[PDB]
Amino acid sequence: DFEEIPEEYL
Amino acid sequence: IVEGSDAEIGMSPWQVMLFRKSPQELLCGASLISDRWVLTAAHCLLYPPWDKNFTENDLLVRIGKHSRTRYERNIEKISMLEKIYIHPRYNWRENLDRDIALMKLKKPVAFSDYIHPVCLPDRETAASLLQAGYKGRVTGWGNLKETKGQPSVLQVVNLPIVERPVCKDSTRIRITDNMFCAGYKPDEGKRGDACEGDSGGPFVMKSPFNNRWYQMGIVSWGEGCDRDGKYGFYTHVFRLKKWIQKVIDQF
Amino acid sequence: ADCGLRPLFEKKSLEDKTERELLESYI
Ligand SMILES: N=C(N)c1ccc([C@H]2[C@H]3C(=O)N(Cc4ccc5c(c4)OCO5)[C@H](C4CC4)[C@H]3[C@@H]3CCCN32)cc1
Repeated sequence: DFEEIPEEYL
Repeated sequence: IVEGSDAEIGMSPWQVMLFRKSPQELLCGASLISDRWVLTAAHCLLYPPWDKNFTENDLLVRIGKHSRTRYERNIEKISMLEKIYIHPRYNWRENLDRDIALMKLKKPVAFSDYIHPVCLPDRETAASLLQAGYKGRVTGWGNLKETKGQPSVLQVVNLPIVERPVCKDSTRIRITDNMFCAGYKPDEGKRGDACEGDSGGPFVMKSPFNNRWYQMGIVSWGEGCDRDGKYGFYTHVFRLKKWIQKVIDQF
Repeated sequence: ADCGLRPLFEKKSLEDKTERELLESYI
């Protein structure tokens, strides 16, 4: 469901 | 939120989304109380009967959001946790007494039109506003129904604080002075409640004396969602303010 | 300090669509 977030945050 | 409405843009700039990393999911609501501190419910982070015990690195806080699922490029800010502080007498065994936790962010978040901290009440704020019949406001990305289901954007509902005897008589759970309940009675005809995914989010009130928003409550527990004869229960922020101050002054 | 004053509402003297409901319940 959730749009993926910028990798920098994972 | 059940039977609430869409939030306006920038209506709740202290709103915080607790987001799980893997799997990427909504964990709870939460609130921004300064440029590095976020307040939520202890049960959002620690609940051993369900084997819940999230570490810092298990999640992210997302601030400035409106849409639930979208990555809001140039609007939201995503932050990493430095340290989680749960109330040392949070009573998950019995009744979620002292359902409160603090999260320190690794770096300060920049305030903006969409990101801004809410006030915490002092004794007189509490005394003045935490009155049966007085309405507060609850916000979250939680379910729209106890069992249409999930909102596209942040939901809002205003609810009256309920007399302590009514609160107590509505449940078999032992109610404490660290809790209050809010919601309409069946006789009042109107509806609204927090629900699954709204946990840890804020119950706010706008002081008519200085026109500022105060968070009096934290979405803590309830039985079902928006059931006739049942009320949402809220962690009483002012009552645990001593613990809050102690934490932030120490760390 | 700045707390509780929303950039898009109190700071600009705009009200949101239901804060009046709260105010009216404050006795
Ligand atoms: N407004 C509300 N109607 C409302 C309903 C439900 C919640 C929360 C919370 C909820 O009501 N419970 C159940 C519960 C409730 C009371 C308890 C418990 C357990 O143990 C001792 O006393 C949860 C437990 C982690 C503790 C938590 C759960 C998390 C997803 C949604 N639930 C939030 C709001």
